Amino acid sequence: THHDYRVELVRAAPPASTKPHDYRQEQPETFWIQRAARLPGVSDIRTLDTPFRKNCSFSTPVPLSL
Amino acid sequence: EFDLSDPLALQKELPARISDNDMRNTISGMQKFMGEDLNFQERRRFQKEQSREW
Amino acid sequence: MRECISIHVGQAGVQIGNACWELYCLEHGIQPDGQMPSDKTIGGGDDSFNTFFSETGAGKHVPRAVFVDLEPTVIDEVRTGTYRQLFHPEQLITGKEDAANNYARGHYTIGKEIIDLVLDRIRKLADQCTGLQGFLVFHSFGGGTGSGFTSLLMERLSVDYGKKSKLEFSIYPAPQVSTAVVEPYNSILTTHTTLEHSDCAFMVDNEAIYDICRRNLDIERPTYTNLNRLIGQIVSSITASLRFDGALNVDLTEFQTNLVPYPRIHFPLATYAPVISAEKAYHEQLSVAEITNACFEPANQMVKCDPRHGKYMACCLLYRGDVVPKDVNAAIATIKTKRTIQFVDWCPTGFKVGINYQPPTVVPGGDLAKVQRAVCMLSNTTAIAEAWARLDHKFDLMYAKRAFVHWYVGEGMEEGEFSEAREDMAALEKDYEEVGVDSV
Amino acid sequence: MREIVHLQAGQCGNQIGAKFWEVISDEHGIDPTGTYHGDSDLQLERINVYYNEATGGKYVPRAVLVDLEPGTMDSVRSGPFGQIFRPDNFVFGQSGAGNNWAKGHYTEGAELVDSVLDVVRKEAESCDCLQGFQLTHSLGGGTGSGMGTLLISKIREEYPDRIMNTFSVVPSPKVSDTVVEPYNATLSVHQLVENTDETYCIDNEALYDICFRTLKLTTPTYGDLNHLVSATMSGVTTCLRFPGQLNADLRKLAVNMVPFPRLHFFMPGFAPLTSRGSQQYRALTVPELTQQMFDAKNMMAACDPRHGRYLTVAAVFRGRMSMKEVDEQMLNVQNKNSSYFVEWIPNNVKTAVCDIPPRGLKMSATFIGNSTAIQELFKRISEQFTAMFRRKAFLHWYTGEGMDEMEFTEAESNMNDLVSEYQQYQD
Amino acid sequence: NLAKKRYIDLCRQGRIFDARNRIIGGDTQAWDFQVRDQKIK
Repeated sequence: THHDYRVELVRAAPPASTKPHDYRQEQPETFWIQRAARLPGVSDIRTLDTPFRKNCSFSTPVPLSL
Repeated sequence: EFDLSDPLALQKELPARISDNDMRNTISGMQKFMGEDLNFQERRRFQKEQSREW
Repeated sequence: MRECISIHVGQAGVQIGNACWELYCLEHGIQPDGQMPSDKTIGGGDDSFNTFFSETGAGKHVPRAVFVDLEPTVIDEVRTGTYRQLFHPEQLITGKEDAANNYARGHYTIGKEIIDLVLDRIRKLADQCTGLQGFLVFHSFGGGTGSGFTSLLMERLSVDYGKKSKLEFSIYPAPQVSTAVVEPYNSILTTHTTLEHSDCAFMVDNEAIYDICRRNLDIERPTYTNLNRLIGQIVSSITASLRFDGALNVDLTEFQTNLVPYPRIHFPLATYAPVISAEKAYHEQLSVAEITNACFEPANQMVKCDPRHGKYMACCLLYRGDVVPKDVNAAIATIKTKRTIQFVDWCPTGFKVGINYQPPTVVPGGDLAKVQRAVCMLSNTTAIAEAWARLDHKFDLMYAKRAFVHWYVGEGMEEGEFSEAREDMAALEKDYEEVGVDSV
Repeated sequence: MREIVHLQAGQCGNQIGAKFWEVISDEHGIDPTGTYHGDSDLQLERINVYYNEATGGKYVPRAVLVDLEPGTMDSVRSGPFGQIFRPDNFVFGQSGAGNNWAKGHYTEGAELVDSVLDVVRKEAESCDCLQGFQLTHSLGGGTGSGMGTLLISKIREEYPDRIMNTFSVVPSPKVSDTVVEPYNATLSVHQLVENTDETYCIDNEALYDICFRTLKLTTPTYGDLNHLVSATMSGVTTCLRFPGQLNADLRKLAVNMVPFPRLHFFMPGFAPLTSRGSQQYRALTVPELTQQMFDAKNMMAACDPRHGRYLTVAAVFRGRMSMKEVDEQMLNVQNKNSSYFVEWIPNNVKTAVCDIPPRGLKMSATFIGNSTAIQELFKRISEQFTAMFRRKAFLHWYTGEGMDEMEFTEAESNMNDLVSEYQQYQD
Repeated sequence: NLAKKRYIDLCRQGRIFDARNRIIGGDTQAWDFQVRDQKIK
């Protein structure tokens, strides 16, 4: 089966990335991530590398604020 | 008021959305919607590239 | 102002609070020295840390945590590890001799010397929380301080605070593979404090987590880190609606409403769905409908109970990442078609969904692949009454020859607790059968 | 001169009304900041129905936003038009209800009701001749339905002659996302029937059945469900802001719809909705608009009026269009199909023509219909109340707030009157 | 006397109307010197 079914001379190797990818600190793209400012459930955007962190600066009471 | 009773008003007319880049399609004119997705396929493709590299 | 104070009791409690709390440093920006490095030129907008972390003037964040032990050797590794400037020096309580696999030592004799000091650091961490949701309890049913002293920790916390939420995450003993002999005397006798003095209760067994991590991941021979790491991915996803934005937001008060029908009845089951390896994340699409149905599987539950034996009372889903409301609502309807999952006669509606935005955080040196979706599901089931039945057997088996009983009745522990707190379980095992029976 | 004070409550009520104000402000040429930047003169003539005046020629709405959790005020303040609202109009409590009618009605929603009634009594007495109020809420949550009916009870004990109107999103039966919702909805319909003049029924199931079937959208969201509720929140009040060949305000449609004072649950629908590929294949004439008011798929409730009898019918037409062709097509629908119409009312149709269409459009059409096929909307709530209530299911969450089980038992039979009151007119 | 009091009240206004650094804070540069001296002793 090795001698008969062997296939060589193929276009080997995975396709080229065209961007630098690290799996440690890169988040997937989503319908939500590409349309992040125009979503009904998204708060204020004031962080880089992730738009979806809670930003409760408008809603905290004036007694309890920074 | 001849324009109400034209014989050719249906010919001499425009649809409300000739293409996706047309000027008279605002929020109150309910032809253009926010959740139609033309960026869907490119976003899905780059999602798959991101998954592969991770 | 969405605070929660964690309480970690025992070596099981401490070593879980080392892996929960290196998740919450990476989830936000905080390093092991306490500083948030992104605080400069971007400040005030990130109020997400305020649930768990507490700010000082220097830009240093201190957790809302209390670590309790009755032995010095577990916390002293925490006191000089990597995270030794993160914790306040007085939030780590240690005794001098441990309770030594014995309920009565940690309750009646040895736990009387730490309850006066621990109940004073709780007051200082709850007199700065302007709105406290509720405490969190991480303990082990089988040890001495995890079981003897927690039953005395909870009993004061009824008086001291009244009707705040006291959630608990416990390690119930495994039905087959245990690391003790006096294990069922402890685990029976602490049922009467997780019955009265708990508002919700989650009882995982470490044998079930061994099954998932060997099979769903690819760690043959895991250690207790890879078990602590999976427990941290549930406590974060429960509280991820308190810190990051969501299309639908559900709180600790809000699923308490939607999961417990009667106040004797609070024992759900935790199941976190995509736990797959990085090589087998290459080959599997991980859509919303494909992970919402792996929660229901009897091979992925983290208790050694099968929900095909009993009827679901309520369910609580917690979606996270790149989901959509159109597809969360689309795949719930599939579950309702199949008979193989059945709901109870008196719960026609059934569910409670929660949709967050910020996807879960991968940990460097961890094992789970970095994905874009998740589900955490907390279902209430009649088929949890078998897990106390495989331990009802092993209490009366050992107690009929009255073995090991001199180690308890010589500590100032009376004899009538053995015949009572087991016959306590002889009604909560009969309560769960009647609250599922089909109507007349 | 005929002012409308908007009230809106809950996450459902604050996310419907935020899109509705993006509909109105464009319709009157108002920027995101508030300033007027229009072209016509009719856009600035009856703007005082909905807008006040600030200094420097800047218009601020008469909207009072109500919530029990503080996290849906930040969503609205920092949205697209969140800077047009006066910040004192936002009302928020610092702890929610969490899907509970009792915390809405007695425990938590009674300490917040006395601070909104100091807001609305400041906005209702600042009108030269106040026409009425509005509400926008849902019968599934805690603050939409619990305190959202506490508010209506205080209004109609204080301003009884004025119009009270509601756009209720009653709970969807078969796409449902709360176990404890039939307790909330069954306990809330006695408070609707004694304290509302009109009330509209909206199901989110039947807003999805437009966006899949009619519009052929790929990925709709809640932004395209609020986009349709505001389409019929503006067509009811379009003869109050723009002149016509025949006018109808919010009262004249109420005079002509309810024959008996307990029968005010209706069924909206908006006609010229066209899918994107079928947009170029359609022309805008009059029978293209009455073929889609009266189409049974189009309706914004998930109940079918072919199962019942139309008590009365409305229609609001917008555009510059012919009074013969308006009138001849509504006789046309009455005559082909004359078993869907009650006998004892001979004409069952009220019609009104407004001149000024929605922006960028030539013609438009709106509907309000009263049915005996809407007693099939409450019996599917009664069957899932007494199936669940007879075993005392989630009852400890409600009785420990200070209630009684007889308070449930009356809300069994007060809503079961409306099942059998409506039933005797099908006979 | 008057010029000393006027400069003192202006610097007091400047050091108190920083709202965060009034209700919270400290002197890290002095505390490093104090812990260094205690180590030396």
